Amino acid sequence: MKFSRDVTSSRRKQRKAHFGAPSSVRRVLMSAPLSKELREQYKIRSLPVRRDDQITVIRGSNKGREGKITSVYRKKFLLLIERVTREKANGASAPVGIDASKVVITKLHLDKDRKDLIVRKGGKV
Amino acid sequence: AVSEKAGHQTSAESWGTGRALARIPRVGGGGTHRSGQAAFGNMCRSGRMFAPTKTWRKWHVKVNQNEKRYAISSAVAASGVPSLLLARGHRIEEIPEVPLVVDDAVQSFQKTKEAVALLKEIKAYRDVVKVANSRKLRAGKGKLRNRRHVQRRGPLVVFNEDAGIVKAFRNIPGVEIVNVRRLNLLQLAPGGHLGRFVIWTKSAFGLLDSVFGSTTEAAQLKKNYFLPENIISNADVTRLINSDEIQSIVKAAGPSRVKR
Amino acid sequence: AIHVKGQLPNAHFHKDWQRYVKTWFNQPGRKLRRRQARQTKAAKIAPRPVEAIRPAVKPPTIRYNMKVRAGRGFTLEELKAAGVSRRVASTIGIPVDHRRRNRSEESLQRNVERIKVYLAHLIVFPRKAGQPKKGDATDVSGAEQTDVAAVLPITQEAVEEAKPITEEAKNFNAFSTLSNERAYARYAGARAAFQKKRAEEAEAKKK
RNA sequence: AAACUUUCAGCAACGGAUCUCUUGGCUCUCGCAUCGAUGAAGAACGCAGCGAAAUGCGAUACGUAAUGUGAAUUGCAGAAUUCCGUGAAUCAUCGAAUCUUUGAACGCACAUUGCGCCUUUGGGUUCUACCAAAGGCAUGCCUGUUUGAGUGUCAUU
RNA sequence: CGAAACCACAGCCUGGGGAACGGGCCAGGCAAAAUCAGCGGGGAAAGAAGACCCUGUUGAGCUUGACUCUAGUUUGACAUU
RNA sequence: GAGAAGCUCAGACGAGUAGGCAGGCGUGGAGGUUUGUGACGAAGCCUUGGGCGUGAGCCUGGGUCGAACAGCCUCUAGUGCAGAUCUUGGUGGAAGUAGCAAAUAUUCAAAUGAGAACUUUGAAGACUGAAGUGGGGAAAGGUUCCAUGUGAACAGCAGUU
RNA sequence: GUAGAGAUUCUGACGUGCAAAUCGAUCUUCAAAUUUGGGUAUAGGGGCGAAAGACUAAUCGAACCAUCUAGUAGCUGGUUCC
RNA sequence: UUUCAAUGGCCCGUCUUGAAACACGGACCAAGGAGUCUAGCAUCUAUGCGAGUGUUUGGGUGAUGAAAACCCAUCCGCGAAAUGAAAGUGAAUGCAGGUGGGAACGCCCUUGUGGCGUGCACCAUCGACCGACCCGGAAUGGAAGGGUUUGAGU
RNA sequence: UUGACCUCAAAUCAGGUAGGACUACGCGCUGAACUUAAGCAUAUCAAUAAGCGCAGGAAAAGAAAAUAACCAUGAUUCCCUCAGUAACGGCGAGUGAAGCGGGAAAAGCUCAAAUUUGAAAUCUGGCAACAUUUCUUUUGUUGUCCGAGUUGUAAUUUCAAGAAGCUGCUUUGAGUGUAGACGAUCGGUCUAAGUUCCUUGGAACAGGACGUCAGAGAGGGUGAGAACCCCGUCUUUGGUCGAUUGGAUAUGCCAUAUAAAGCGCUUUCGAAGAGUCGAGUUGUUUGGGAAUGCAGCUCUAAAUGGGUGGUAAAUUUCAUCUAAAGCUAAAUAUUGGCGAGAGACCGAUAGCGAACAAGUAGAGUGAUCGAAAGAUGAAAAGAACUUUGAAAAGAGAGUUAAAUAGUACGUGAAAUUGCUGAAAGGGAAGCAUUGGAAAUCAGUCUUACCUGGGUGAGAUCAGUAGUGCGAGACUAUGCAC
Repeated sequence: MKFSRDVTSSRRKQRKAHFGAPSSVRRVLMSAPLSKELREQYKIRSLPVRRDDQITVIRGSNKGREGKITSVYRKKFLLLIERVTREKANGASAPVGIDASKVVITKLHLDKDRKDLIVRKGGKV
Repeated sequence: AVSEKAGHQTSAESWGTGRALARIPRVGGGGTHRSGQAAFGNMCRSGRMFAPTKTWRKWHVKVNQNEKRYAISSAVAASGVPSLLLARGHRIEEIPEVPLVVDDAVQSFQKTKEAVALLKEIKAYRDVVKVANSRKLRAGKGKLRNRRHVQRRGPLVVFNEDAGIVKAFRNIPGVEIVNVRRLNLLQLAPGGHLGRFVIWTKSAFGLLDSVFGSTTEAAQLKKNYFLPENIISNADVTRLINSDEIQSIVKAAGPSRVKR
Repeated sequence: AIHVKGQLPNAHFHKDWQRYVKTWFNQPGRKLRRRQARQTKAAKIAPRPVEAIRPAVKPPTIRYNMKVRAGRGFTLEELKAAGVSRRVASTIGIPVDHRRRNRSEESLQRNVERIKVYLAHLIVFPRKAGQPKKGDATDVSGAEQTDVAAVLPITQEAVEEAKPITEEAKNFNAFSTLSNERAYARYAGARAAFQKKRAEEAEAKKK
């Protein structure tokens, strides 16, 4: 149960904030859990998703599909992963968007900002 | 309440008779769907509702303090009756004793794990399981108004001193923790139905006499308050009727059923 | 039309009363706001008492002259008798009322004792720390915010439990005294006028 | 007997009721005090690679400076001048700036992008005319400054 | 290519009764699909909460020696003096 | 025992506008309760099947459907429609009916085109007959002006215009 | 008597019209108290009126717009389950 | 369920003495659509307390998480006294009275729709007391004595 | 002739200032009528609507020319009560305060009237210097000069007093740093827990099994009801800036800090607001009644004087206050603006007119008037390709869990319409009762208990009997086989 007077339990307000959040907020919103090995290594439960990230799908029809995040569609809260597509009528390939919470990261895209974020969150590198 | 100007933000006047139209006021002008349409009527689309709701309606109801104390005392006495708890729906079949009084070390609990373990040891966890199983989605439009989930009521833990018991028990579904000095009728008889399962601490149970007093001695925590007197001394009217003193003086038994 | 039992209607609702309706839905909010404000005031003025010392006065009507209530401020005569200057009274938290006056030694002494009790229980912090001047307290270490009325409350006049019956009480006729006093109070002016007119007429006849 | 009409049912139509939702409305409560001649509110005209509306912005124009986060925007692209990098974003924040014509609107007017005046600097032969740029020219009132008026009152010349 | 007015349901007559001239009620004359062009007897046809009359303790325009006032105008007093 | 608010026996009576009272059916929301129903299908809707109640109404079989809903004890209200020349919206008979008849008038051949009575070209016959159906302007309109394409909507017939 | 300006009669056509005042024939006047464009002034108990209570934006014996106003109605209509 | 056959059956609502009316509204269907809330008053009912009753004008637990529940003091509203315009005065002779009916109870009859003793509630009635009015009338006071009266009193 | 003073001008002189917008609340002016009185004129609506002027975060009011009549109270404001009362009112309809009492909050003061006269001690501006900053943006100090000012700027006084005096009493703000903190805080969080298995399902977030966390089972999202998938929720310290005497021995330590106040007895004085008070009349207003307040006009004051003490006048007392000058937070209001938390409210003809590019489209010359319109699907996967057709489109196909979801898209009623099937029909139809005809629907009883009884195996039952005292009951055990 929430107690803070600055915390709103209104469903209307919560939905408005979620569906109207800007790109910076949506980046934090689109977060994926780390694998078990990554959890031991970095002492971090989950991180926001990013491009060039190796993930495997846990839910949905494309379960057990390993791939690297090719793009992050924050406008639609979707992740476009490599080789995760479906055939259109004419034979072209249309990528299938996957929610961030439905995938688990198996290999981070390490950089200065990513390492600084991990250390800031209190995790081993 | 609805807006005070709802249905009035328009300039509509009746056109009278002779136009082969109802005498309801109509919107003037032209060039839009609204032109010529009726207004200001409770029977009219986009009009003013009949008897618009006002904010100065009597929302709050006053009850005499003596009547409130009577209801609270009745709720406490009802909670002390094991049959009423079962009737109200509390799973108290395996409870060791009613009223259930626990040691004062419960007031110093620090973890929900300890609270759950104590409930299991005193066999009061069945109510929590019942509440968890009964949790469902509300039927109707209350979901749209921040009332999505409904569930049953579990045990009511009454304490005297707060040393962590409130925080250790608050996350358990159905469990409500209250101080003994501020017993609430909404919790003691939820829904107007008597027989709420109450778990007392030793200090709270000991202070119950100070809180309520007796019929002849006033409570020290309520100024000049005495417990109500009942209009009947012995409520076992079946025993009184079948007692020897009455059966010795009554007439013949009489036929319960008579032949046609 | 009026055709039912009961008193005739007297409703004063012939104006636009609906636009001046005062609701009380902010009553718990106002109560909380006032409590928070006085808590903030107590914190900011600590360790000074929240409520200043007030005098004991008699209400001005026969309906209430048998009671004692709290006044606005102590009179100049009371402050002088208690040995407190009017300029220093405000600094040490003693209200000053220049309008009230002491017509009776009872009220004068009643308020003077209150000022003396307040002075005795008062701790005056030195203007410069560690340098107690005239009237300052050398033991300001144990200072805390206390209720003024908790040590100096307003007290009502006590009644006498019993006393022996006197012969003057036996011979006193209360109803006859009340009737005679009432008759005297209204006819005394007429009697005095009659005596003056009789004296003037007698002197004029003598002339 | 057909055709026709009527009633019902099954499918197909017309229509958008019912049901379920809702980034909306209404009401209550709590907190705060910040527009403008240093040019407000409002109006007009323009600004994006592809843009009429809404939002934002003003010829530095979906904006510049500065700060924060850290790989996107997305409909199509374009951009690898990108990622061990003080850097993408219609991101967030925001203490420096830009801020068109107007509008209390202020050179005079305005159903006119009309008619003027002053200073300085440059271009066309132009110490004076013309053109261009920059800075200015409203009224009432206040305190001071300067220049004045009065057969209003006063002195030695 | 393509409406509108109108539409309680509908529509063959006589007599009776009836809110005193019925398409429906009662008694009779009768009674056979689906349609075209005219027609003006009937539907007391349609339009328009009768404009005539009356009621309303409902108005408005106008008139006057109706009641109550008023702009203006005349006279006096006081001040300016 | 017979939800004592229960069980049992007997007698009499039954029109009803205006109106009064009582007991019930139905709708939205709230508290309590029902190891309540439900994606193995909730609500809603259709039904030429079934059952119950005097009735308001309720349960159910078969279809469609896709995400919530209900029984009981109380609380509560913007709670029940055939009318109001009621409101909004949709849709009928009239009806393929009234009608698309002022301004003298069109015809032939070719081209284009899927499609020609309305387009274009040529020929013929005509009209406005200089106070014009001619050539320009003021007010008003604002791109209707021109070229190239189109024939979804408009041009109450049609269209290649 | 033409243009222009009007509208006597047919009480013609039409009268869910081409048209919320039009069409045809006929008729009045046609060098002045003529007709008319643009600019301007007069604003509602007011304007203007060769005077009809006429005109004052299809509205005139007191225009239009918003508000008081959900004006009042002893009157008409309606007023929802057993 | 449909249809047939016999018999019966006028179009609903409304104003009205009277409607099928040649009286008005109604072409059809869906959704919406009209005795509500508030300040009072009167009767009745329920609840709590009771010569008292009313916590929420306000203050505290308060910070937690608290528009709630709970607690707390002085006033004040109504009632406990009425009467007169008012100045004023201000309710026990008695078992807080007598009479008649009267619930319930008790005692006797002797089975009668019974006799006796008290007697709640309520009504009727004769009195007593308080205030007002009218008296006698025994400067200021109206105490015993009264009345054919009067009050929304005891 | 000139200068000075006085008055009045001009300047695109130096530096400033006002307008306008917002009006929920606030301070005023002006000001109706509808309506009620069952008519209507006074009255009521209403000291309201409309119009006009003027502010702030609050405004206004405010420290008595106040109540009371008391054992007296004591600035203003607001709440309860006083009280639907006193009172006003064709005394009709109706209207209608105030003292006291309880509570919230409390805070006091400043000028003019004084001779400093042994020294205008006062203030603005220009110039220069030195400081300061929310800040190169802000705010001052010093020196000098010029102006203002003696037709009065400063100091002690404001009636509660105070001055002139008389005699003895005591002597005080600003710079640094630490520990504890306090606003913004944000280097940001140590901040907890399943996305294991089986079934259904397109998708598990559904059901079941095994678990986990909880100071976190509020809420939201994710392909269906998710505490443990994600954002979050709960709990909880700290890097930073600033207010940094806001406090402490704010220590540490600079000069703040030598003469201004302090009470005391005694006297002498004690300046106190003018077309103002007050009186008359008129108009308006009020509950204000021979005038409650305001305003116009006429008259016009006084010094123990003047105001008030709710019935006009005269006279004699008494009580209270000290007008005609000014400031002041708090408790109070807030349908405007900004931010936030909620709801027994409405669920697209509802709720604001506007859930959607709504004060938008559109109408009127104009003031103004002013709508309609939400939902495919989890994901466009938005139907490749073949064929017919000029084309629009159709038929095959294809995607999807679903095309009974194809953008004319959630489900998809009625009115109305087409096809098919059944039935009926001579100038209505519809309905009710009874039955025929045709069509259609349910009644599975002979389940189950039990008598007799053919084949069949089988740890064998009551009666006994042993195992908390009498006795009824029963679980278990050996005989009864």
